[PDB]
Amino acid sequence: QIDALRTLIRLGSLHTPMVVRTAATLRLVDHILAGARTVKALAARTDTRPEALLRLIRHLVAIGLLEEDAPGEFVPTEVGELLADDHPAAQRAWHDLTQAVARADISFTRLPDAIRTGRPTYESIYGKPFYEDLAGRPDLRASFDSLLACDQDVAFDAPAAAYDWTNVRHVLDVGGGKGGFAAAIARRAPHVSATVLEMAGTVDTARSYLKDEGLSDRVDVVEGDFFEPLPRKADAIILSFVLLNWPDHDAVRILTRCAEALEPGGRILIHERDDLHENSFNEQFTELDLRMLVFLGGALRTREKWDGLAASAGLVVEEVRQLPSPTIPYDLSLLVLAPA
Amino acid sequence: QIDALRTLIRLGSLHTPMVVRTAATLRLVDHILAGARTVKALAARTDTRPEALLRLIRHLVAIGLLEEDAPGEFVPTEVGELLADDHPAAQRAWHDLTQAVARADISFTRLPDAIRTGRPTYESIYGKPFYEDLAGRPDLRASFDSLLACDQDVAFDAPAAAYDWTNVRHVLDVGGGKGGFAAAIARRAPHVSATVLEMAGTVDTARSYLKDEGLSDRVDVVEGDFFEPLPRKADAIILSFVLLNWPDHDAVRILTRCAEALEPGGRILIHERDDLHENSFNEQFTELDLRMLVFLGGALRTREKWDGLAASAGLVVEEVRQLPSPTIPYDLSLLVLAPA
Ligand SMILES: CC[C@@]1(O)C[C@H](O[C@H]2C[C@H](N(C)C)[C@H](O)[C@H](C)O2)c2c(O)c3c(c(O)c2[C@H]1C(=O)OC)C(=O)c1cccc(OC)c1C3=O
Ligand SMILES: CC[C@@]1(O)C[C@H](O[C@H]2C[C@H](N(C)C)[C@H](O)[C@H](C)O2)c2c(O)c3c(c(O)c2[C@H]1C(=O)OC)C(=O)c1cccc(OC)c1C3=O
Ligand SMILES: Nc1ncnc2c1ncn2[C@@H]1O[C@H](CSCC[C@H](N)C(=O)O)[C@@H](O)[C@H]1O
Ligand SMILES: Nc1ncnc2c1ncn2[C@@H]1O[C@H](CSCC[C@H](N)C(=O)O)[C@@H](O)[C@H]1O
Repeated sequence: QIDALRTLIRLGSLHTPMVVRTAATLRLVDHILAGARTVKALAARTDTRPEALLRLIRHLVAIGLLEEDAPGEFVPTEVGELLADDHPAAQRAWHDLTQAVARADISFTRLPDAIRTGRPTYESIYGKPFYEDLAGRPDLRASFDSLLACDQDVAFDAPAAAYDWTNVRHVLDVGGGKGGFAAAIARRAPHVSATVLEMAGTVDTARSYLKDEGLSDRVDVVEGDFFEPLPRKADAIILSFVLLNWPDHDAVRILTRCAEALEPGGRILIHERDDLHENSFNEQFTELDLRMLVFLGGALRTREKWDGLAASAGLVVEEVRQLPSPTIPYDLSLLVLAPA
Repeated sequence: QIDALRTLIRLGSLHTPMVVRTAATLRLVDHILAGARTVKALAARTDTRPEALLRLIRHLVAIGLLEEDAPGEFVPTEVGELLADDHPAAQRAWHDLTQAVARADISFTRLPDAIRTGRPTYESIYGKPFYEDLAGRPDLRASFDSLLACDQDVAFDAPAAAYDWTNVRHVLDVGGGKGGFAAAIARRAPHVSATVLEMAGTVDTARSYLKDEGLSDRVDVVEGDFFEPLPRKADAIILSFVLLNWPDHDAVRILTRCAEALEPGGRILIHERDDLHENSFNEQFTELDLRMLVFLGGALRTREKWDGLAASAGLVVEEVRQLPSPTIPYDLSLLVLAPA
């Protein structure tokens, strides 16, 4: 009972997540690595009260993010080194309360309302629904876009590699972020052209990324709203981390728009995370699924529920593969859907 | 690489403790033990959306508070069982967001502001400082008092048993809550009289506990302000979980009020969690210490800091006894201070 009780207190504790997040937000690990080892030197770098900073560091040592090397000198463990801003998993940014995702997590403080009503909680804190908030704040939009694309150059290699492109001439990436998926497809399949459809602000950052990668002649970027008719037909339409943002009714409206723009013999590729229901009681499914509830009113769906959504949009799930992230301990799902 | 990343993401996660706290708030484990094992029966008992509730339950399973046995039927594990309302540790009530402490913990969402300023963040969220907020909400005043005295009949036995009451005729328990400590001393040392000094609301609940226990004529309760001169003198003056509510300058003011109210040969007893600084880098010390920062601008003090604080009030630390805790695994100490 002693071990059970401390297991519960730990899982229940709010100060630990918040200590990690403030350390990230304060750039503590970066500052230690640049030579500020002592509490007083870190206090000066972060403009904090030395005694308050010492109390925060005390907890960071307790939970294994920092350790003492010499008297009053602290140093990141291997876990703490992950908060270095140049680390490829970009966990410092992802835990930064000033950036879009960690800021969105304050939504979890009203979790009971979400479970009670099934509605997102984000608006009640920040005054606008998620995407209107990002649109009314271009600096948060930019942050959000860079977080989801922190991984861009490798995150889409695997799903692109899992799909055969022989029967594809044009690709439409609906809600395609900074153009990473489209880029990965282009590099792997020289005969394919692509169009990325996105919202304002994001479109310019997608163009600029594609120009940097030397793919502007092969990948086009267009501003648009994916609830309206899509501007182009395609042999392959990608919905990567889109459908999970939306409740069922809207997710079907999106799938239906995609189905309607499908060229004969076409397919849509859903890239996000699913599970068979019996295998869904795990931390990777729930962590993202609950973010979707509270940020947006969206959801991860089970393999079984995907049969239902697919059918309501005039589609069938042809096959589901699961694929590992190259950056982070997380599996993704690639679902290929065919017209009925 | 893989394991460091997953360790970091777990530690950084806000959704887990909020999931625990809303399960506690919804009385989920109680409803299960009373016969409601399905999401359907639980959603009806808790007035939540079935589909949203299933998603909460899915995470309660992944982190190991619940498991399925029969198809669609859930039961608490060894760890989930601790959220039963009548469990001795009372962890359900301590994680209930309608009760004072878990409500107060939302203050951790602004931990960066607390590290910068050394000041509480509670008022920035709820509109008044901690004790002024309780003073205007009898709802929270009462739940706070019951949380702190959830252990009332045993928590003060050890420290009461640990002090020598032979030369003590009167005891002043400054900020004594419901009067538990005073009662345990009365029982153990029948020759003693005691006075509990407390705030409005708490004074009624202290008299009512002492009357039910039959000790009205041996322990009287006084409404008062321990920053003002204390209403009486005494041979032992108790500060049990008081000084930690206050920054150095206020704690010295209180210690000095106590020193002025001492009779010749009298001692003041501080009942509180402490630690040698070199041993303070542990989860027991930081969890309570950061709560005091963020709720109240208070602090746990180390053994070394206690010497400085006592000296500022014209006192020395004459001895410290270590105390085993008979409810939750959480070491405490009884410090005995005399005039220097
Ligand atoms: C720690 C796990 C994860 O990183 C997983 C996933 O991120 C995946 C896919 C990203 N991508 C391409 C969008 C990126 O490759 C990242 C490294 O892994 C992901 C993730 O994909 C998203 C979020 C995450 O937190 C995460 C992270 C998570 O679940 O932490 C609890 C969002 O918060 C989020 C918020 C609002 C809208 C969103 O949809 C576009 C997302 C979102 O897609
Ligand atoms: C989980 C461990 C603990 O409960 C330990 C401690 O409580 C101790 C002493 C209590 N007592 C004698 C008054 C009681 O017996 C409790 C069961 O254990 C304690 C604790 O003592 C307090 C708090 C805790 O969370 C805890 C707990 C904790 O560290 O959670 C992270 C407060 O939040 C708190 C808030 C505002 C004012 C406060 O003081 C008047 C407290 C406080 O004293
Ligand atoms: N009505 C709408 N029309 C077009 N895009 C929308 C939209 N609502 C949201 N989106 C977009 O869809 C995206 C989801 S997130 C980025 C997903 C990206 N394909 C990736 O996997 O990394 C956002 O970039 C956002 O701009
Ligand atoms: N100005 C003041 N005057 C008298 N009591 C105060 C006070 N400000 C706060 N307090 C109190 O001191 C108590 C701290 S809680 C500790 C209660 C008890 N000694 C125990 O060990 O459980 C609270 O109950 C609160 O009412």
